[PDB]
Amino acid sequence: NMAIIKEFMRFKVHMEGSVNGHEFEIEGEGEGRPYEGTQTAKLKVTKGGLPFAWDILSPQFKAYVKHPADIPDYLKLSFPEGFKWERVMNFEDGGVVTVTQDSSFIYKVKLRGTNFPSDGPVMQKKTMGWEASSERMYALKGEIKQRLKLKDGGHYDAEVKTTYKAKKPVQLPGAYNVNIKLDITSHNEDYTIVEQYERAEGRHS
Amino acid sequence: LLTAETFRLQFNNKRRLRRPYYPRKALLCYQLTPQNGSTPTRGYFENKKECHAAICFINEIKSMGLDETQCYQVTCYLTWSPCSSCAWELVDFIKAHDHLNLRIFASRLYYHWCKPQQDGLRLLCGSQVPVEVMGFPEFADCWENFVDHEKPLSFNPYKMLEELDKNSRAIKRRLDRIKQ
RNA sequence: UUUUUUUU
RNA sequence: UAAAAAAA
Ligand SMILES: [Zn+2]
Repeated sequence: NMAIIKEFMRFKVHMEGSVNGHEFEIEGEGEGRPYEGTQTAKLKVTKGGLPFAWDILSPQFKAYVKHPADIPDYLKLSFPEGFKWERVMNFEDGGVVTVTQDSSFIYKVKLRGTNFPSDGPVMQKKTMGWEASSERMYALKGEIKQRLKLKDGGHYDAEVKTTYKAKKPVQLPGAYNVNIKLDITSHNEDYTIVEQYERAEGRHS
Repeated sequence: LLTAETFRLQFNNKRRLRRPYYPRKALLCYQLTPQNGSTPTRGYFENKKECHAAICFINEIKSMGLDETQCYQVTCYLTWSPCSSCAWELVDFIKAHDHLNLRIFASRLYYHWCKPQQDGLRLLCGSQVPVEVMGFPEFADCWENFVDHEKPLSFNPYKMLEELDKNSRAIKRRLDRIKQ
């Protein structure tokens, strides 16, 4: 595993999405250190240049989580075959986001967002980035009560449920919780060129 | 309890520094890890009024209340390498406490480029304390551990990644050639 | 934080 | 007046 997964690895990602009928595509390249839990990614919009908040796309970028040596790294062992994951995000105002993704690095993403209110914080871009959220893990399932910061105060809550399935059966770990922090490092006025940074570290429950 | 800007203002130190000229001070970051009941303590010490952060942290460990029973693997990520005299004070304080094991990781090899501070830190890496300059993890460790990684971000998300890599690439080979 | 050398 | 690199 460590001989093929070097301490510095790059990836390429292709996403096709459709939000409220508006179709678009996104091409990206990134780089990071999988064993240290840091990664950066640069994205470019190729079609539809976006009428919605970019923050709903950031939580979709997981193979770069730092795992202790005595904890089996379930996601790293899935390579070179890769894995898949499917995510459903239900926002408190009726917005729904369904995402499917295959990772082989080459990432292929298919995204469908529907039922977002025209006056909601997503379509009106009243968000200020995601708060820190501890996702407890126990295929692999993950449920998040995510909170989106608002410009005028308060939070914009959403229920996220994601299933990660490796293409090759490996040893499953015990109970643990991953602390994750994502940051938008740079973006233009219309969010057509975005760079993202991610830190992730697992801990015992 | 540090600022994200202050992190790169004091830890990031290139061969040719930034646009303001020598606006740099010395910091220390002690991470005491009592493994008995897994009860860690952390702290930063600025280079205070004519008392180097090494002596300040020594007196802090002194007047905080030690427990002579168990051993402590204390890591210490400091911006500027300790000088000659405080290194000898450190090794004399470590010789009196056999239940202490210290690791020293510096960001820049700070010294007056004379002879005394050369062997002043060569005794550490050969007798009690493995002293090497920082790399990627110890910066990444000290980044979110000591410097507050809270809600705001003072436009330094990953700018260190290239500067940390330059500092590693240069000063780690420098410190290795010094230890050799 | 003070010196020496090469190149654009 | 900028900046890349190396030696003690
Ligand atoms: Zn000193």
